Amino acid sequence: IAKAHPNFPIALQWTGGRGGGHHSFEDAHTPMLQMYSKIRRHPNIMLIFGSGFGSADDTYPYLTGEWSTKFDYPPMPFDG
Amino acid sequence: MKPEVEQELAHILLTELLAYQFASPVRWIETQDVFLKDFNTERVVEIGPSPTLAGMAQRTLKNKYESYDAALSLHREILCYSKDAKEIYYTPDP
Amino acid sequence: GGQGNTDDYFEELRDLYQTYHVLVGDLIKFSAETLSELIRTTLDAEKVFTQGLNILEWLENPSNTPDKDYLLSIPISCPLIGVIQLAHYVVTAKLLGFTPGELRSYLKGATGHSQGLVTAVAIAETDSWESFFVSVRKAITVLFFIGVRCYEAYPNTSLPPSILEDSLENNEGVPSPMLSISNLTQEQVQDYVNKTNSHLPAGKQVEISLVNGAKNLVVSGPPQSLYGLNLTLRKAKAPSGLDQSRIPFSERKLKFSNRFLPVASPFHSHLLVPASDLINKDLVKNNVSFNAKDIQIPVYDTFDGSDLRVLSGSISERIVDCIIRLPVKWETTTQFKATHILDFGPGGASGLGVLTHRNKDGTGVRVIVAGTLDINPDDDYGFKQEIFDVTSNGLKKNP
Amino acid sequence: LDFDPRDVIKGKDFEITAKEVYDFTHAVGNNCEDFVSRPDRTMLAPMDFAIVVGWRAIIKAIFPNTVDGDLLKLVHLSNGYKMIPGAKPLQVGDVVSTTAVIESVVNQPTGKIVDVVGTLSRNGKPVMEVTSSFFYRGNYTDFENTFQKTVEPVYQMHIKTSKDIAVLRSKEWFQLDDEDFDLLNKTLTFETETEVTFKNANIFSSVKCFGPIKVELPTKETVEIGIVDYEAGASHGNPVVDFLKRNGSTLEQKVNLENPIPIAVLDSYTPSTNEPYARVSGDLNPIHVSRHFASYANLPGTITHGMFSSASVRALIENWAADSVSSRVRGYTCQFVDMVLPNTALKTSIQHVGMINGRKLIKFETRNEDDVVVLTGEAEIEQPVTTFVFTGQGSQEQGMGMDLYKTSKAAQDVWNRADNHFKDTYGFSILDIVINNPVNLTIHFGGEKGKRIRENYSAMIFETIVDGKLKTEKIFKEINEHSTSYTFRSEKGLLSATQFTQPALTLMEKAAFEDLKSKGLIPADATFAGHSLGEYAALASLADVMSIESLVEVVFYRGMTMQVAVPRDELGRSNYGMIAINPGRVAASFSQEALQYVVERVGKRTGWLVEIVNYNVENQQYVAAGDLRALDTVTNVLNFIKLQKIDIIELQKSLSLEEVEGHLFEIIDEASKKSAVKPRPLKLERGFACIPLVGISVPFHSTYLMNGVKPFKSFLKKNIIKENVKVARLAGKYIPNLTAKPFQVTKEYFQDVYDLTGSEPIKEIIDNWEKYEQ
Repeated sequence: IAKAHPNFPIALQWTGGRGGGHHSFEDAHTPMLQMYSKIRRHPNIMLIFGSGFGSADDTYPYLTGEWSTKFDYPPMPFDG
Repeated sequence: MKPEVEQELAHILLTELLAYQFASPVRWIETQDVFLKDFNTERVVEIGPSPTLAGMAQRTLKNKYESYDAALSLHREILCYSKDAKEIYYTPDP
Repeated sequence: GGQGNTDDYFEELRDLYQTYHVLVGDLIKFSAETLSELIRTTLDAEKVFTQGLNILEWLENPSNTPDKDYLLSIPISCPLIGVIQLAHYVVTAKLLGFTPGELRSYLKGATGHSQGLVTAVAIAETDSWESFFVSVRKAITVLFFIGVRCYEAYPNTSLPPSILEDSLENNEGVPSPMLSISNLTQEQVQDYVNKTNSHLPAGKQVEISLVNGAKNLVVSGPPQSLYGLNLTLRKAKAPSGLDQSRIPFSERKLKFSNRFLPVASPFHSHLLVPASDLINKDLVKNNVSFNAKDIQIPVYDTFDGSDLRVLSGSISERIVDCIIRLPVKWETTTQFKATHILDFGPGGASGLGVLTHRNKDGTGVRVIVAGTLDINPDDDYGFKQEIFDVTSNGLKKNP
Repeated sequence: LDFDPRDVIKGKDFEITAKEVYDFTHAVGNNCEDFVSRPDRTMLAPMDFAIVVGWRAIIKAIFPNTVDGDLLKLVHLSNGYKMIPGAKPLQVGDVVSTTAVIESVVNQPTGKIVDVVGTLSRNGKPVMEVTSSFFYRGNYTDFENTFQKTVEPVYQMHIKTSKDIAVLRSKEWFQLDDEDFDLLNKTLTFETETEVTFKNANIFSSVKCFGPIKVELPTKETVEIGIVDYEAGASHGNPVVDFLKRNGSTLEQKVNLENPIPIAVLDSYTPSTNEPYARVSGDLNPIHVSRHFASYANLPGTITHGMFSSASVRALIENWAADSVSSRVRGYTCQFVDMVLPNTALKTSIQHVGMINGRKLIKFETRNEDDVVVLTGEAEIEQPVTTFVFTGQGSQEQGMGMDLYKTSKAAQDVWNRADNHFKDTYGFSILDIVINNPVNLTIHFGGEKGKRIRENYSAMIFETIVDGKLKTEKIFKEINEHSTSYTFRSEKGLLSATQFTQPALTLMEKAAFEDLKSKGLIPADATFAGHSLGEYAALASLADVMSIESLVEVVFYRGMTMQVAVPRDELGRSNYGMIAINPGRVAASFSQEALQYVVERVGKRTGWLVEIVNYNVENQQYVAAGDLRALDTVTNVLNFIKLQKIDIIELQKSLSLEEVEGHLFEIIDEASKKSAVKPRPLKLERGFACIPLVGISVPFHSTYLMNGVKPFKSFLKKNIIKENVKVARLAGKYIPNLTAKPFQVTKEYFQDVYDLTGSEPIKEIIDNWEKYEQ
C-alpha cells in the first residue's frame, strides 16, 4: 500500500494476539522483530504498537527501542 | 574346536532351548533389539500369512530407534511376505 | 569472504582477466607462476592436482577448465579465492590511484571470513606497489599449503548415490562437508547434534563451524553424518507453507530452511586437526611468517574477536587454527564500530557482505559490494560504483 | 623357460603398504569413496588390488617354453574375481600370499587361449580367487602340450523308476561306496570336474571325469555317496555329461529375475596416459605406454590398459550398485571385446538380471562414443544385511499359501511331502484343511491302513513331571484297540484349534521360504527368528535342522501337548486365553514394571492364572495369558484405571514402596470381585488398551505348562538328529526366544539359559565342560 502511495501517511497499528476483543494468534514481538526494517524503508508509515500497555513504565522500553536489546537486536523504537 | 563334539553340544543346547521355550516367556524385546541394533538389519522380511511382525517392528523402530537410525541414516525396510511380494521378488512394475 | 559463498567462484575471475586485463594481468601472471612453482617445489602435491593447476590457459579458453568436481576442491580453490580477493583489492586501490599502503592507511581495521582472513592480514603489511608482490606470495602460499595439507588430511570420497537421490526430492543438493541452518538458535542446533553425536564415534562426530548469524548457523562433519543430522532434523520439520496461522504461537512447530554449502571440506572441525602442525612446518619451511610490527591496521580474530597485534606466539599460527580447528563467531568478530563494510571476498550479491548487512542492519552500517557492478532496487547495500562516486550520491547512509 | 606348464606357480609374499592403495585408487580413477584412510593406521584395499599382488605370479604361466607364444599379439580376453565365501575383504596390514595355477590352454584355429586361475591367501586361509583369459592369436599345432580342464554345471538326477538305477550301475564310471544303496526316490547330484587332453582340434587324447555324487537327505542337505571315475583315450566327446545331459537336469544356481531392472547408465573417462596405472599395477606392458610398440602390433595407438578399464567399471559399480560399500562385492567378472584409446568417454550400462545364492547378479556393458561394446560382465553383489522373522499362531486363515502352492513347483513339493506323510501316518491331510476349514474331523480306522493308523494314534504318550517321575500317560484317552474312529472338535473350524494350526503355519512359512531359496533370495549370513511358533519353521528353513516330514511331526505333537493340558468344554473350547496389553494407552508414564505391579497382584490375590507371556515392544506391546476369569479382571482394571489415570509409577515416587503395597492391594481386591461377576462362557472384549487374540484358547509360554516340558524335551530328543543340526547355520544367526541373545555355544550362554530355566542338562555340561578339551 505505502509503496503504491508515497506521500500519504498510513499508520500501522500493529497489535499482538495478547490484546482484548478480537484476537490474533501471532506473538507481539517476533513479527515486528523481523519486519521493522522492511517498514522504516518507507517514511510514510507511522508504526504504532499496542496489546498490553497499562503505564509509562510498561511501554517505555518500546518507546526508546530497548526492547529489541534483550532480543539480541538493534534498539528499535516505535512511533506510538 | 573339535567340530564333532561341538555338533554334539550344540544339538544338546538347541534341544533344551526348544524344550523350555515351551513354557518360558518370549523375550521379543531383547531379540527385536539385537537383530535391529547390533547387526543393523537393513531388510527385515516377515515370512508369514499376515503382516503382524512387520507392524510389530515398525512401532519399535519409530519409538526406540528413531534417533539411532537417523544418526546412521539407514533405509530400514520392513516387509511381510504377504503384502510385499514384489519388493522381495525384486519384480517391481515400471 | 571465505570459502563457500558462491557455487562457481572461478567465474569471478572471468571478468577480472577480462575486464581489468591491463590492470590485473601482471598480478595474475605473477600469482600463477609462483603457484605452479609451489607445486613443483613441494614434495608430493604433484599428485593432489590430478588435472594440473595451470590456470592461465583456463582463462583464454573455458574448454581448458576442469569442472566443479575438480575445480571446487580446496587445494585448487583456496588459492584462487585469495587471488580473487586480492584482485578486487588491487583494482580499487589502483582506480583510486592508491598505493596499497595508502589505501590501507584509510581503514580502521580489516578482517576475513573462514578463508579471507589470510588475505586481510596480508593486506595489512602492504606499503608500496613493488613491496606488494612479496605480500601476494606470502598470502597465496598460505592458502596453497592449507588446501593441500587438508585435502589429504580429509579428502573427498564419493557419496553413496542412495543418499544423492534421496536428498534431492527432500529439496536439498549434493551433500557437502558443511550444512547451513537458518531460523534456528545456536542452542537448538547443539541440542540436536548432541543427539546425533551420541550415536556416532568421534571420527564421524559433527560440530558447529560458523556462527554466521544469530539465527543462521553452519555445522560441519562428514557428508554422511551431516546428511544424518539433516535426517534427524526432518522429525522436527514443518513445511514452510503449512499455514500455522490458525494455531497459537507456542503451539507451532519451527519451520526453517537449510541447504548444503558448495564446499569440499569440513572447515573448523576436528577432522582437519591433524593438518595444523603439517602446515605450520610447511610455512616455516618457506619464508612466510607474519609479525605484529609489520601490520598497521587492526585485524580481528574470527574466534576471539580481538586484534592480532597482541598474540603470544606467531600470528601465522592462530591464522590457520582459525580456519581448521576453531569455529568462527561472526558477531563476536564484528564488535567494531565502523560506518562502511566493503567486501572483496567472492560471491558478490550472495557473499559475506550481504549476511553481514542482514546482521548489522539497524546499527546504521552501510555495506557495499566491492566485487560486482550491478543495481539493487531498495539499495540496502552498495556496489562497485558507490566506492568510486565523487558526488554526494556515493556517501549514502542507511539509517 | 624350462618352466612347467603343469605345476603351480608360487608367487611372493606381499605385505600391503598403506600408501600402495592410496596411489592405486587414484591412478585407477577409482573415485569410490570407500578405500582411503589416514596413515599410521592400516588401509583397506580394493578387490582389484588382487591383480596388483597377483600379476608377478599370474603371468609366469604364459612364459614356459612348451607353451610357445608371440607375446606381442597377446590379447587379454577376460578377467574375473571370486571373493571366496566366508573371507573378509583384504586390509592393508595383511601380508597376502599369492598362488597361481594354469588351468587350461586350449588351441583354437584363431590362436590359443590360456586361462590362469590364481588363488590369493593370507594366514594360510585362501582369501579370493582370480581368473583370467589371455590369447596368443595365430596358428598353433602343438597339441602335444595342449590341455583343457573345466568344471561342469552340477547335474541333478531325480530317480523315480526302478530301471534307471539299473542303467546307472550298468555304467562303469558310476560307482558308490555301497552299491546296495537304496537308490529309489532319492535325488542324485553330480558336482563333477573334468579334464581333457587334446591331440587334434576335435579328437581328444585323454579325458578324465571325476567329482562326488551327492544325495538329497530328507533335510535336502546333500551328502556324498560315491565318486564318478571316468577315463578314456582317443575320445570324441565326453560321455559322463551326455548321460547327464538328457537323463538329468542342470542345477543352475544362476536364476534370472522376472523382468530386468536397470540401475544406471553412466560415463567414465580413459586416462590421459597409461603411465600412472602402469606404475601402480606393476604392469610395465609397453603396449600402452610406448608408441614404437602399439604401432608394432597394428594397434590403433597407445591403448589403455584393459585391466584399468575393468577396475574403473567395477568402481563404477560399487558406488551405484553396492551403495558405496565395497564388502558387498563378492565377485566380479568382465569380458574384453575390443580395445579403447586414452581420453575417451564410455557409456556403461548397469542392469539387474539374475540372482545367485541370495546375492544380486548385475550385468553391465560399456559402450564407446560410437556405442560399440568393449566390456561385458557381471558382479556377485550382496544384498543388504537381511533378517527373516517368522510369524506365530493367531494369524492363520483360509488358502494361506494355497495361491503360492499353485505356482511354485519348489513350494508344492513341500505341502505334498507334508500331507502325503500325514495322509499316510495319521489319515488326515492339511491341504484339505486349509482350503476349506471344516468344523469337525472324524478319523476313520479302516482295514489294514486303518489299524496301522490307529495304533499310530495311540502310540503317542503325554509324560508329566511329578517328583522326577517321567509319568507315562496316554495322549488319547478315548482311543483304544477297539475304537474304529476318532473325532476332532472345534466350533469355528480346526484352524482355530492349535492342534492343527501349528503344522499349517509352519508349513506355509517353510513352504514359502524354500520357494525363495529356489529363487536364490537367501543370504549365507542372513539372521532369523520366530515369534513363539515360527522358531521351528525358522530352524528348519534356515539351518535345515529337521526334515519336513519330521518337522510337521513335532509341530503337530506340540499342538497336542498344549491341547491336552487344558480342560476344554463339551465342544472343545477352553476357560483359558490370552490378551494384548498396550501400556501406552493406559498411561503415558506406564512403565514396564507398572505391568508387573498391576498383574502379579491379580495372580497372588485372585489365586487365578494370568502372566505377561510375550515382551514384544516395550510400553507398546505386552501380551498376557492364563485363566480367563483373571484375564478379564486384568482387562477391566486397566480400562478403569485409564479413566482415572492413576499412575502406580508415581505412587512408587510420591509414596513409599510398602505403603503402595496395600494401596494397590485395595484397588486390586476392590476391582477383582467387581469384575469377577462374569458368567461361565467367558467371551473377551476389546477395551481401552486390551486387544483380544482370536482363535488362541491355550495360554502358551506360561509357567502353567512347566509340567509338560520334560515330555516334549524327551520327544524332541528322538526327532531332531545331531547329524542334521549344523552349527554353521546357527552361531550368531539364530536368536532364540528362551534366550534373547544370538545362539552361541559358550559356557555363559549355557549359564545364561540355565539360571533362567533351572535345568540339569546345562549344569551337567558346565561341570563336565572339559569335553571342550580332547
